[PDB]
Amino acid sequence: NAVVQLTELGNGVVQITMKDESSRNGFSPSIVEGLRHCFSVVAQNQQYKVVILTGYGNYFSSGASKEYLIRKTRGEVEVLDLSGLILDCEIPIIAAMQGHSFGGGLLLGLYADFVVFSQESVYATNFMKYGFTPVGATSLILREKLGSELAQEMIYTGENYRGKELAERGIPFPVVSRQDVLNYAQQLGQKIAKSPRLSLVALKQHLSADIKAKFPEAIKKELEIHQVTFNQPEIASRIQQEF
Amino acid sequence: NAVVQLTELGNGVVQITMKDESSRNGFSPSIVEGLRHCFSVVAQNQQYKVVILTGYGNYFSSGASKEYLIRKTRGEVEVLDLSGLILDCEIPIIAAMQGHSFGGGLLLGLYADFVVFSQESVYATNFMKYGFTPVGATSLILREKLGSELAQEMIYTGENYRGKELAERGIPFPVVSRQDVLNYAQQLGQKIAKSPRLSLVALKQHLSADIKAKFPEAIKKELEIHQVTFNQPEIASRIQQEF
Amino acid sequence: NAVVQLTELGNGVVQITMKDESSRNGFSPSIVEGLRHCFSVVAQNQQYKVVILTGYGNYFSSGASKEYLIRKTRGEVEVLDLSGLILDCEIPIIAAMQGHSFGGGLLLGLYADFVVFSQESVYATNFMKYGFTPVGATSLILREKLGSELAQEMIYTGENYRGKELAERGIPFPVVSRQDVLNYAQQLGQKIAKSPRLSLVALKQHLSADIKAKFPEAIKKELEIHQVTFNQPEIASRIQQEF
Repeated sequence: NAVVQLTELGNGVVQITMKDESSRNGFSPSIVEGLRHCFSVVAQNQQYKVVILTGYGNYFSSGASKEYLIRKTRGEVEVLDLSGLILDCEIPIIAAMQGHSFGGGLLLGLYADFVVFSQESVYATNFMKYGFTPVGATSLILREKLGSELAQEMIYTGENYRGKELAERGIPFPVVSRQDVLNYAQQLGQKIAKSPRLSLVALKQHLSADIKAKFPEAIKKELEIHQVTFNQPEIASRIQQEF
Repeated sequence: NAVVQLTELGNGVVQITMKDESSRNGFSPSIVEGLRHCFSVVAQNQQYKVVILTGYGNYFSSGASKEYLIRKTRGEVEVLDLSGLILDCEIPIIAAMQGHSFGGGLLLGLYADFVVFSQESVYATNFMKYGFTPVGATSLILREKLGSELAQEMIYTGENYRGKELAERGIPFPVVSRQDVLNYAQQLGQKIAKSPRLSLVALKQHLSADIKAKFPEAIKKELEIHQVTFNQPEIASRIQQEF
Repeated sequence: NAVVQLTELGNGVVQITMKDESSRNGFSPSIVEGLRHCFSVVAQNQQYKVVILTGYGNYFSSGASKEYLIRKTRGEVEVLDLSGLILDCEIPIIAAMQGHSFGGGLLLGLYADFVVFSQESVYATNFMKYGFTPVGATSLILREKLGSELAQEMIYTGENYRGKELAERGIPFPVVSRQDVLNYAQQLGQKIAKSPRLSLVALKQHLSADIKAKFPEAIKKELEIHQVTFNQPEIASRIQQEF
């Protein structure tokens, strides 16, 4: 079966589940194509009103693979950007992050309208751990959703934070036990799905307008800086040591 | 006596109390005219430095009446907007929300410079409960004052939140026992009233400038979307069932 | 010895310590010249990656002296502005506020990229206590870093808040025991210093861009209002009574 599956939960709530065990829900060709396909099925089905995006087991999304980053050091690829994919969805998305989220994987979840974290799992914007600056409008999104101070610490350090540590820090999102994350997202989705679809779509467009306006320039600015900081002598070795 | 009364608390602190029991401090002609009158008396009395706006009993403001909304479905009225009224006041306002606040009633309080919530009372931006989008620059104000995440949940769900639940959620305002709300507002007003009036007025103008700049466009945008989402087939029936 | 001293902590982390006991780390000529000198030494040493700015004993910075304010009432001076000095530093700064911070002294710390507060010490933007409006882009910075609601209360009241009270209020920064403040800042500095300097500088420039864009107009606007509110009949007497 496909590594990304769409299921119906009732009342217009649907669940898109990522299960690429081989990459631990990394940004693999299978995951990218599966997400694109599942979101296209959603766009086509006018009865759907809320999407819950979730992972499998211990992983929500581990983002770009270390093998991919190494390939990048030899200038062999370009930078993947899934923002368009998620941001194009016209109905509300809840990211039920029941497992770990790293790098673009944390951003993937934070692109959503609502986010649920697991107490026991680990979250990081770890670009700076490898020694280079973020991509994907990380600072725009993280500052908007997490608050400027938490965003800044996470981005500068690149460190791994448990959900429980983030909660203690005053993150504005629910942080619950791993076994409760998806259930929490589902209950919230059902509350939201009580509204007419037309109203949900209109409201989401209204609420997203300010960030969407700022997004293309943010992505561009971060890419330009990333190209400079990634292409420095010591980066290849730093990436080697994170294996 | 008038349903809206102004009393002096000393040192330039005044209290405007809404007590329209018949409408439960809804946006009745009596409440609108009483607020306009009390704020005009305030504008004229240069010795006043801080206004505390409060309700009576279990209600701060229940906003627009369900009978009014039904009338609206038959296109019989226009949309009331009290923002100009509150935002024109040149001295600081503290909304002592000792009781429930719904819809425009919660916005009325959130237009103020400082807000105090009751632990036991219920608060909602419930437009989406009836199935249509907000008016009154709800998303501008709620996102600015409550933070984007709480604002988003409240707006999308339209649900009733107890003050205690909001406090647990990390709302940036004081949430205290119902019997302590007005006393808390009064003590804060007295602290603020220690400054010269000229300084209070100058500071308030400075601090309010950014939001006031964004307000006319926000009100307009929300009205346009509200007109579309309100005038859909199923709305009349949804309103009927909220009685 | 000089009242402002730079020491190396290892791995590119340096500490700038203010110790003007005579003024309690006020904005004295010695402190201003010492800060300028220590930041110039930092700018010149490309091996440095993080600055920790701290005070001595019970004081981080007491800001402008009351004797200076009195001199100002007779129109005898101009307004000191250390923002340029701190904001010009191209590497990340952590303000380890182990002691009290007042007025410009609190702003001095809040200009930094990261801030650590002491539980037992007192913090105030106390301009309004003397009866006039702030300078130094206080409302821009405080609203951005502390959140709009806490910022507003602090600015309007001008009152002294213990670190513990701020923590209870949900300030987005660490608040720890006085004896732990500098150690906490040092550990954070060491985490940040793991990144290449080029990346730290590029990231800081990116993250600071939005506020830096708004800063010159904010400083100007606040100065203009301050000139009006400071030069009112009763201010001299209010300043006299704060001695």
